[PDB]
Amino acid sequence: NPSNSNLQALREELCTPGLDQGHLFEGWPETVDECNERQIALLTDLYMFSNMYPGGVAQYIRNGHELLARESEEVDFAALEMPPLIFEAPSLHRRTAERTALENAGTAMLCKTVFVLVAGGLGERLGYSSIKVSLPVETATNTTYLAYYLRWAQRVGGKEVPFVIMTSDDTHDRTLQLLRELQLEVPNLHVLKQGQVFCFADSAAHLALDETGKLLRKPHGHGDVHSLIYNATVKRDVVPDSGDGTATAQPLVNDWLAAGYESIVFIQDTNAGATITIPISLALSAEHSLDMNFTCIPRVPKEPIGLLCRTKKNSGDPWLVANVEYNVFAEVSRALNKDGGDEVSDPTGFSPFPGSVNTLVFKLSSYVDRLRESHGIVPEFINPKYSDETRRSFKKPARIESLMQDIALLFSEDDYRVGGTVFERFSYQPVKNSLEEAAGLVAQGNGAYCAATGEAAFYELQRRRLKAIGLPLFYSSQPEVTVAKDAFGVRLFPIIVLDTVCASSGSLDDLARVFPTPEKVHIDQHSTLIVEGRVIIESLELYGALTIRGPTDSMALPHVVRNAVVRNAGWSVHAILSLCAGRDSRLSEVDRIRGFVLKKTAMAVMDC
Ligand SMILES: O=c1ccn([C@@H]2O[C@H](COP(=O)(O)OP(=O)(O)O[C@H]3O[C@H](CO)[C@@H](O)[C@H](O)[C@H]3O)[C@@H](O)[C@H]2O)c(=O)[nH]1
Repeated sequence: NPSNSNLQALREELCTPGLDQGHLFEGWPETVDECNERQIALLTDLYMFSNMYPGGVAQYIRNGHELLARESEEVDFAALEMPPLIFEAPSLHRRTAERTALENAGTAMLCKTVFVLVAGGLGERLGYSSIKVSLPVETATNTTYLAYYLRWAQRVGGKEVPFVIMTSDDTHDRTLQLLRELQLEVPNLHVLKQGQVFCFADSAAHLALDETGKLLRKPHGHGDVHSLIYNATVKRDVVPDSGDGTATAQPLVNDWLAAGYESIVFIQDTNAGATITIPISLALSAEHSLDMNFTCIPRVPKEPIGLLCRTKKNSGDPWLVANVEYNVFAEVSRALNKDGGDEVSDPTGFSPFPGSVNTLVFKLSSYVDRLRESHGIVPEFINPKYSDETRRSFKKPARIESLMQDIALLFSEDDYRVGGTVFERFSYQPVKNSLEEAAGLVAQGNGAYCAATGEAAFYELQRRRLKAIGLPLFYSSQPEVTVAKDAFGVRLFPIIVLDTVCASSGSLDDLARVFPTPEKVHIDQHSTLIVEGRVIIESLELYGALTIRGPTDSMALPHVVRNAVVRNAGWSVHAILSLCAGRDSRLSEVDRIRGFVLKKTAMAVMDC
């Protein structure tokens, strides 16, 4: 496609005033026909950047200039208030009539929901060299986040549930490898890889080169999903899929709407609470006719999560319900000395506005309308990392970024209802920080949000849900293992893990189908109970570790467990000692990032 004439034209265009990329061509011959392979390759990289970015490298440089201009200024909002449409979600551990009605409504709507997972990000910050969706949700069964999300979606929306995964050059191959290794067969899964974008060596938007004289590339952010969704097409067989000149053959959102789907949900890579959040949010979206629903928790003022606010950036601008990122809100709080009030905004211990968890719930029709109008394009930003305190020198080359929640900026208050649902903080269980960062954050009285806290929170969530339906679990709240040089402790036991065949959607009703007489099931605080397949447990006395396996098919007749008594050594947990020799280390980085290992000393199995 790119001829030598067009490559020379682009080179001349990029050397013009306002673009000033002549440093890319130092010592090069005048003509393209006289240039060698590495130069042709660099011009071709510049030329075909236009395929993945609107307007190509020249428009990328102009946008960079606009964004670095905007970033040099102190951000100001004309008006910043509580969103009009805020709704308080009921407790996930209380089986109230409202909770039952919302869970059942949400579970019904999950049959008509599209799921999107943003998994383009690296997790090297954790000390984990592999992809984040490969992390286990818990080490009792070692179920990956990828498997957890896909199996839950296929359980609530059938085998042919529409599922989208955004990948990157860093995660794509390994994501597909994991799908193969887990032997996960998802007929309507679409894996869309986001393209990296060029970087700016300086504040004048001069394109950066790497160590080998090639154009440095960096992620454009999780805002890439919408455009990736907008340009996505599908083709099957014996179906009316006309190849339009836009692309062959049919737009993917067209196939969704034609199939009868009514909602779309966006989730992130390492937050299991989404399976508890999504159904309630969906029900509340239907009850209050929300076009877009932000999943929110009460925010502590020192928290690396954004805040959902009603905003007007300029005095003439209309009201916009949108997310303000943590850094921007810190800068805004430092300013506005005479903003109106007596004392600092903290009368309850939490930020005035709720914290956005970035589990987004859209009405599919409204989402498609705004996606078609915007082509998936969302407002961009840039946030360079400077070396000196004031000197405008970049420590690392910078890149334009985007946020997938910023699509809310395309939703006018006149035509659309945009709101937020506030859940308990315990429902937000991400794995974002390493053990060192977690110890540092705990020293300041903040949330760890590490692998050990994520696994412990998963076990506690299962225990709280089961107690909500009357399972009499008596256990201590004292930690059983200290991690990160005795900085903080977590507890894991009792461990109770039910698979998607057993627990179905994970609703309280579905859990009550597994324990129809919960007063006759006595699980000791040190016990482990793994349940796989179609199992019903009527009566059980468990002192140790037990795996109950049932039929892998959901509609198969269930294995019923009555009057069972199991006693064995069961499992323990111990911390990873600093004095570990490291030779014959069966200790992987999965063990090392949580700071403990489970000893599976004994385990009973009931099959059939
Ligand atoms: O180019 C990118 C960058 C990120 N991600 C994914 O985006 C998600 C979130 O990235 P992460 O670095 O964990 O979070 P932030 O982008 O820093 O913060 C987001 O998530 C917070 C909740 O964890 C919210 O409070 C913020 O508003 C929201 O921007 C993860 O699943 C990443 O894999 C991509 O897929 N591609």
